[PDB]
Amino acid sequence: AVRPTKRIEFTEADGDTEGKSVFQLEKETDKETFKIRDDNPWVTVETNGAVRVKKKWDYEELGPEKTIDFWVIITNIKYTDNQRVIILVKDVNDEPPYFINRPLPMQAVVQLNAPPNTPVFTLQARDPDTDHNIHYFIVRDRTGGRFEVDERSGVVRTRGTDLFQLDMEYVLYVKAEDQNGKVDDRRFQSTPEERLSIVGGKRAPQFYMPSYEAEIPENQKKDSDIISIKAKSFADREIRYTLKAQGQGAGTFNIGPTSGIVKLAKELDFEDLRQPHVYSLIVTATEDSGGFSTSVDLTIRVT
Ligand SMILES: [Ca+2]
Ligand SMILES: [Ca+2]
Ligand SMILES: [Ca+2]
Ligand SMILES: [Zn+2]
Repeated sequence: AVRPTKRIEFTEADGDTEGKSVFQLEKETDKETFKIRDDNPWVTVETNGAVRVKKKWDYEELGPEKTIDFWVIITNIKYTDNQRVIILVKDVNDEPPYFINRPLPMQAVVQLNAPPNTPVFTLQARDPDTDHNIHYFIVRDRTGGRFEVDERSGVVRTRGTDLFQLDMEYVLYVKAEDQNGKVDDRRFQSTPEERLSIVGGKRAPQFYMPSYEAEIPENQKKDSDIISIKAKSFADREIRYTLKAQGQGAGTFNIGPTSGIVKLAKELDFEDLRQPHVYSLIVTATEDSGGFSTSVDLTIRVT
């Protein structure tokens, strides 16, 4: 038999303390013991009907309904009643913002004679709460006032009429704040401090990941697609992709020079001791509109 469902409201912050009791289910008789029907990540049920925080409540990790929804078995006349409990959980601003810029680290060029207020980069941050209010800031300026960032748009502009120097690195350290989420009476939730690299004139291409990793089983099909690798050109020149092995396994793999897709060019057999269980490869992105080239590591482990 079924008891009236218990429906109740809380902020995720009301569940900010492990083992804190948040409410108790009614007893029908005093002998009654309570057992949760299924282990729950968020709550424990005590034998007397008390409900406690298990893992700290987190609105961001709950599913679409944003509830902790569970059944409880109530044993004792000799009866075994069932009762459902639904805890509606309310969002509080409690998660820090993060940068969504890619690739990382943040990189850019600046033309040698950029007029003042030339837009050079756009900081882009998100924040997990429903209630965010993001502000962008330079925190370390190692450039002598050559750049500023718009507090709201994230746009990074040049200041001053002075020339910029070819192949010189202008470095800024930036961050975003969610000014709807305090840590104290002073400070707000923050991204990490990111280093923004601005080079005068031009610079080599950059990969979308600082290094690449793939794990495949030993029965992987020949010629099948393993992983996709992409580099960006700062002057939108054409990129040609190229691959090579550090030690063991030349020819085991190859890359489409335009797609940047890596395929398995040979059969894998763990019985064949000549074949390593870990491949160290180097992918190279060459600007084949003359000159600039960049490399990255590709590690492929086999199981
Ligand atoms: Ca949270
Ligand atoms: Ca939240
Ligand atoms: Ca936040
Ligand atoms: Zn939003």
